[PDB]
Amino acid sequence: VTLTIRLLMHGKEVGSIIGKKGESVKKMREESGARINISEGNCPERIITLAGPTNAIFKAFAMIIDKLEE
Amino acid sequence: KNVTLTIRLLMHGKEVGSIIGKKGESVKKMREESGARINISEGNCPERIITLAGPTNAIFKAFAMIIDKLEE
DNA sequence: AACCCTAACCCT
Repeated sequence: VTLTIRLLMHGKEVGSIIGKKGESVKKMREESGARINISEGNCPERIITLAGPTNAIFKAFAMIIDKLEE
Repeated sequence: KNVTLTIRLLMHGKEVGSIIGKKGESVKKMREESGARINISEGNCPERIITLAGPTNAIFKAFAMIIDKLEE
């Protein structure tokens, strides 16, 4: 069973999730096995989609919250 | 390094339906058990926002309960 | 990698 979770993000939060050259979001894709989409735009209010089996969603979520805590 | 976070999740109304539960009993138990502040945007929408806030571990506990809810 | 920091990090 694959779940699809959408988070709402602020653009500052989003930058640290992508990281320099996308190296952070790269790491997250590889290590979580979640499909991660970050809405295209230099926009003030951004959507992060996480899709996959529960373990993948959980890994990806845990990594996002570690980024936001800094 | 913040010890409190706020996460928002974008949810369809049928999903919010199961998260709240009958007489709000599922979100009551999530609140009590996670220790997170859980806000569900009000009313009748089709497209609702769930805000989780509190200690990181509280966030993660609430989120798991949300997921556990959604996969049933 | 550098006298090579921070503030901003923008990828599928």
